[PDB]
Amino acid sequence: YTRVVWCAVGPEEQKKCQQWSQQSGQNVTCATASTTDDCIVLVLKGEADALNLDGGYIYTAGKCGLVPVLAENRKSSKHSSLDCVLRPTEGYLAVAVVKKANEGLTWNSLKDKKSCHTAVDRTAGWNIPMGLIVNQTGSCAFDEFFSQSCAPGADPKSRLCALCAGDDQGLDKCVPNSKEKYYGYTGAFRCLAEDVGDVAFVKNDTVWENTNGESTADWAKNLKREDFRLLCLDGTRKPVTEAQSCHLAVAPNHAVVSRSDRAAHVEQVLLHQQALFGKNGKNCPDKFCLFKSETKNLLFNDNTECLAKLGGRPTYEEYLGTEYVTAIANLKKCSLEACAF
Ligand SMILES: *[C@@H]1O[C@H](CO)[C@@H](O[C@@H]2O[C@H](CO)[C@@H](O[C@H]3O[C@H](CO)[C@@H](O[C@@H]4O[C@H](CO)[C@@H](O)[C@H](O)[C@@H]4O)[C@H](O)[C@@H]3O)[C@H](O)[C@H]2NC(C)=O)[C@H](O)[C@H]1NC(C)=O
Ligand SMILES: *[C@@H]1O[C@H](CO)[C@@H](O[C@@H]2O[C@H](CO)[C@@H](O[C@@H]3O[C@H](CO)[C@@H](O)[C@H](O)[C@@H]3O)[C@H](O)[C@H]2NC(C)=O)[C@H](O)[C@H]1NC(C)=O
Ligand SMILES: *[C@@H]1O[C@H](CO)[C@@H](O)[C@H](O)[C@H]1NC(C)=O
Ligand SMILES: CC(=O)Nc1ccc(O)cc1
Ligand SMILES: [Fe+3]
Ligand SMILES: [Zn+2]
Ligand SMILES: [Zn+2]
Repeated sequence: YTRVVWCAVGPEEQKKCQQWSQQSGQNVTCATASTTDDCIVLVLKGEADALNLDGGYIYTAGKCGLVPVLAENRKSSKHSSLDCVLRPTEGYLAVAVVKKANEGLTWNSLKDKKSCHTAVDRTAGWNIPMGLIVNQTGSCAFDEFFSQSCAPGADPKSRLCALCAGDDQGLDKCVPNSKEKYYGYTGAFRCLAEDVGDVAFVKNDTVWENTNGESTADWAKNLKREDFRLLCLDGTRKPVTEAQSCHLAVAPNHAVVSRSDRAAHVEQVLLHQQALFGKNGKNCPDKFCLFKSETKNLLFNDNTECLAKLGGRPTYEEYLGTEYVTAIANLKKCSLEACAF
């Protein structure tokens, strides 16, 4: 009851959950699956209680009757006086990033280039940019737009998985979990930085956290913000400082989801868990920090200040917004009330 089973996606999230489990006195416990979808099925079955999902997955989960419980809240400084847990969520910016040196690459010349995506079905990495691209070409053949990609979760023998590298020994190529080298926000940005792809579809924060010494990871130590450009929809290129005027969309924050009938209890445990291991928590940075994992974004994004309560006890459609929800429905016509599982 006052015991929550968290669902970890892959081995590194499993290991981070184990630590949290150990530290919480097993007030929190762990289940592991190989993909986010499998984790969603565990929650549906009642074998896991919760996990923190990107908005594209919140849409999947929502059709299956899962609900948003609490949202990631970022360190942005309006609503000055208001406590993090009560502060409204601001959303993040979906951007398309390229190298400066790749001159004359703009939004209007992306066809046949090489792309890096966080994973199939994700907001900044997939739903937004592909939604736009299908919209613009009036075609559903989005698997033939780019010449090669790393899009975790696509068919390992498609050109959408050609740029993916798998793990330390080349296994698990293109799995939508952190064993894939180029998975997630930092994986997709690394794919661009290493010059495997021509463009990466990530969020604004990813560029900042992995350049100018902010990272220290070996592939990122020498990366410089000036060496990157954002692609705007008007066909221009701007410095990464112009994200407010050069983005593809504003995305709803990642949120914790649970089965409706478990929402209340998952909420109370987690609010208590962040008091202990959150940003200014009793036991962070002393014993354990929930929101840290050295730019790996394990379980939660590394930039999370706190998990915030959601205004208007919203449904999943209200949490995602009509704008975004219609964008997804239209894109999914290419592959009605439903639930995939
Ligand atoms: C696009 O994304 C980036 C990354 O999230 C946004 O840039 C961030 O803006 C924040 C304000 O909204 C900055 O907040 C504070 O960060 C720290 C807090 O201690 C302050 O000093 C920092 O010290 C740490 C050392 O650990 C460094 O990481 C920082 O470089 C900095 O020196 C800082 O003065 C500030 O009060 C945050 O620094 C900043 N992130 C970075 C890495 O520069 C950006 O706003 C966003 N833009 C849009 C359009 O949304
Ligand atoms: C790709 O193109 C599709 C088809 O045009 C886009 O879908 C459309 O998106 C707009 C923008 O939100 C919707 O407009 C809304 O119309 C409803 C009326 O049903 C109204 O209540 C709102 O005030 C708003 O004007 C529109 O409904 C929707 N069209 C439909 C029904 O399919 C889609 O947004 C495009 N994809 C991307 C990523 O932009
Ligand atoms: C877990 O058990 C109870 C229930 O909330 C609580 O009082 C206790 O502080 C928790 N312990 C930890 C370490 O989370
Ligand atoms: C469209 C949109 O983001 N709506 C929304 C976001 C957060 C929330 O707590 C309630 C509603
Ligand atoms: Fe996301
Ligand atoms: Zn905008
Ligand atoms: Zn409502």
